[PDB]
Amino acid sequence: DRALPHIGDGLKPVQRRIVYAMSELGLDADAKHKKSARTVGDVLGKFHPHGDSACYEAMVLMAQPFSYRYTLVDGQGNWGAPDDPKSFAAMRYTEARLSRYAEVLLSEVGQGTVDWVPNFDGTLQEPAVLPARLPNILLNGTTGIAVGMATDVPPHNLREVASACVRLLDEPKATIEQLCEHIQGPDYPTEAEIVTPRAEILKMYESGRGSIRMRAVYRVEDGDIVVTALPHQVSGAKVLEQIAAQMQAKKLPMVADLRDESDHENPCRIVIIPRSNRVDVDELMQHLFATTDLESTYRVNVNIIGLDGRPQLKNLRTLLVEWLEFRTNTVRRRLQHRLDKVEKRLHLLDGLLTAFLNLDEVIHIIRTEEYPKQALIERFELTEIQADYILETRLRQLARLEEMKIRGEQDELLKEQAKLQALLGSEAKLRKLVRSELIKDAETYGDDRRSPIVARA
Amino acid sequence: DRALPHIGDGLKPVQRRIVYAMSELGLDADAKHKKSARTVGDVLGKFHPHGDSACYEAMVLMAQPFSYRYTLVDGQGNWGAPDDPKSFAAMRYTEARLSRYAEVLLSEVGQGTVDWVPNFDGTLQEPAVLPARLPNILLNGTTGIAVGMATDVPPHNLREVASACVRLLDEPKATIEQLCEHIQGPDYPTEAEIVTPRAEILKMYESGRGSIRMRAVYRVEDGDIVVTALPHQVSGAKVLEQIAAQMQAKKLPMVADLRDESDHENPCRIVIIPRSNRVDVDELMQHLFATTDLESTYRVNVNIIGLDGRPQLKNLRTLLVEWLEFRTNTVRRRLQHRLDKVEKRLHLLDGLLTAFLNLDEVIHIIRTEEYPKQALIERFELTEIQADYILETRLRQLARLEEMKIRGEQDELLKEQAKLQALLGSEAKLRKLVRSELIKDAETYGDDRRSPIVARA
Ligand SMILES: [Cl-]
Ligand SMILES: [Cl-]
Ligand code: NA
Ligand code: NA
Repeated sequence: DRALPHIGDGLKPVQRRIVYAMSELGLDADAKHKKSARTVGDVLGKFHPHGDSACYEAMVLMAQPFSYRYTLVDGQGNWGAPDDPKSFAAMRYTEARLSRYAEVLLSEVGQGTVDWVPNFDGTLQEPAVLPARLPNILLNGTTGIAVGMATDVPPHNLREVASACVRLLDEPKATIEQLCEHIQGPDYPTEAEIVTPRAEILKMYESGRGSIRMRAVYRVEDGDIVVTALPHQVSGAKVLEQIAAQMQAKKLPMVADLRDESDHENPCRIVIIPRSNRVDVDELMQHLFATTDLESTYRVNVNIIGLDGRPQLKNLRTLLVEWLEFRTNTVRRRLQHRLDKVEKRLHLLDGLLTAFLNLDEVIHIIRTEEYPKQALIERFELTEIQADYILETRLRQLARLEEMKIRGEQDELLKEQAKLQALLGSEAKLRKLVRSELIKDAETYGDDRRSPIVARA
Repeated sequence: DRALPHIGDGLKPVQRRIVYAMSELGLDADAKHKKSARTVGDVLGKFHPHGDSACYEAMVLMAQPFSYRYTLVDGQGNWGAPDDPKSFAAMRYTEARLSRYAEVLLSEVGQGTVDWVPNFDGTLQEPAVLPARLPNILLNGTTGIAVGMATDVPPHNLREVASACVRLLDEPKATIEQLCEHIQGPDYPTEAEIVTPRAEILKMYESGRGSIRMRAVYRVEDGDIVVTALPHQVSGAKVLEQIAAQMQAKKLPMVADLRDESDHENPCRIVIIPRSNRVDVDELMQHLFATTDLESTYRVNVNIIGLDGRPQLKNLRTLLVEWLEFRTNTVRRRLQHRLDKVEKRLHLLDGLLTAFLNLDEVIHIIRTEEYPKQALIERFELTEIQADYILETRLRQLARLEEMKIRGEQDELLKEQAKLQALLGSEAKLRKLVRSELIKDAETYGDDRRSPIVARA
């Protein structure tokens, strides 16, 4: 009974339901925050009918910027703090709406891009996989208490991953090293350094399995060592217990005192005070990195669910080539979906035009005929769909009808129709559209690398 | 932090929210059952944002016919059994819709009868008190684990209570004894007998405080004593433990064996097997009634919340006179509400008629005027409301307009308007309407007395 993330949008059922539930409640990034309970209530009633705690815990995690590399929920109130991600207030107090980044997963939902599946009682439908515009699987990875999970995917930089996709679109046979010219490695939500060598980072992407080793970043100010950023999910308080324990065992005669000076706005500020300005700082820290959580490791095992529905230990190339296949399939359905709405709209205008051109008579037929609909159909050779649309027309909407506005919209649609057939008519034109959107989206939603990679940056 | 029932509809906030939530989800008695979770989810998200357990427990209680004298929820699945009302399945399995009786509390909700109050976060509104058509306060009383509660009101027969209301409407000064010519006493959901004397039942209604003593009903078949109905909320299994314990203490040499033969359809069937057909049955049972739960007592303390918002220990007369005041106020607003919709409708027809009588010109003005709305207003002396309604008219709706249908509906409404002004114009005409509805409603939703009162029936 373990959940594995889907390559498509990088989500597990728990997560997918919370976000879908929220976009259905209209809680997008432009909406006003609504009490968390409202969202939990919907998820509980419509999608996962077990409990308020299971759901809300996964939801709080999405709103924590130190848990998710790209948050999916924008939260107001107490949504926990860095050293204890469990100190979140009850759901009756916190308020939530979706993230701006959430748009990456949801903007294309109503455009025939999703495979709908019945919910738990068959009364509503839910998305099987969200139409992600960027590979959230690598961007956010597997977030939360990682010791329980078998599958581990670290987070990545959105812009680096997007550039690697561009590369595959241009050079379909680009090897993994070539993809690593753009993707430096993982990118965690912390200024801490990844010290794994480039050669090992490369093998991890070739294999799908490996290890990442991060290291806290420090500076010196007034002779005191100040750690400004810790490895991912490392408790600053736990680090102090560890150093303090060594002080008790007479292993740190060079350490005088420790102080946790992190405040509201400054999340990490652990001060290690040396016995004197004659203490070798770099020698001390090397020891602390080897003996405390100031240097911690992370597992990698990209065993995820693919488009064929079965799991696979996927290396970076295998994963991105497959994600691009998912993305192009998605964009193809988005265009097909639109083309259908354009063609239904052209059919209505073709009917509406005829009605406008014979409007005097149309209004006469409507006011003086036992069967008005069936009379217009026989007279002006209209389909039933055209006839209904004419009869649904209100008198205020009848006032605004102008022959040129009808032919003007009819022109726009005929050319938008030509554009869509050209895009669906060749793989080459899709590819450029996908490439074009990967680049805009990267500009819109992307950010600078946070965790530096010592082996490169 | 204790909840007291409101005289108006006899509900506490917990209860009121669950039913309102359910009628808002469209789960009335004509709708299809929907998974209990859906309802719990709404209550949790919109009205009481604490938990799935608190809400669902109160909800299960409403669906149990052996807990509520008049159930408010019709449930499918395992909604617990008589000897253990806690053996209900999880909310992801059970299904629920409202009761037929629920109509008594909800049919008048959308008719300006309720005082709306903001919900917990000020985003929606909830009813302060439901517009009950019958005094649910006495009909259902205070249901659930009564040891925790300070306020206790036993259930009553709907038809008996309705007749007492009629009596107060006819004889406003009718004394409590006179009200007791109709209300025999409490009426629990069990065939068991109430053995409290009539004189004490009378003092309890005069006081608002007292005690009810019920007794299990039995018959003899093939020499074995068969208890067919137990006092309210008495566990058949607990009774057997009690008798068995006496057998261990050598107090029942006349008792040979005990058997719980209750099945799916037969809720109570406890067989006490005497040592021989020579055992005095009535002498044995008298002893068991005095020494076991086969005869149990119930407290009464009608300390409820009145229309003035403050609590009061209310005797039967005080309570019913006040409930009738609530009922007439409710019906008065229901009529006022309707009268307003009739008058708005007459205003639209007055405008629609003029438009039909000058339709050739109206359609011309609509097709050839820079400002159509503002032109009709100046031409035919129409209010803005009338003008909008004309312009909203669809072409299919324009085909069905016939001068006689407009004047025909205009006649009906002018006479319905006259009826409503006559009812609101005197207390005497309201009273008869209230009386008339109390009687129909009693016929529709009422049933025979279940718990016989030995002192009378
Ligand atoms: Cl796992
Ligand atoms: Cl109480
Ligand atoms: Na792990
Ligand atoms: Na009590």
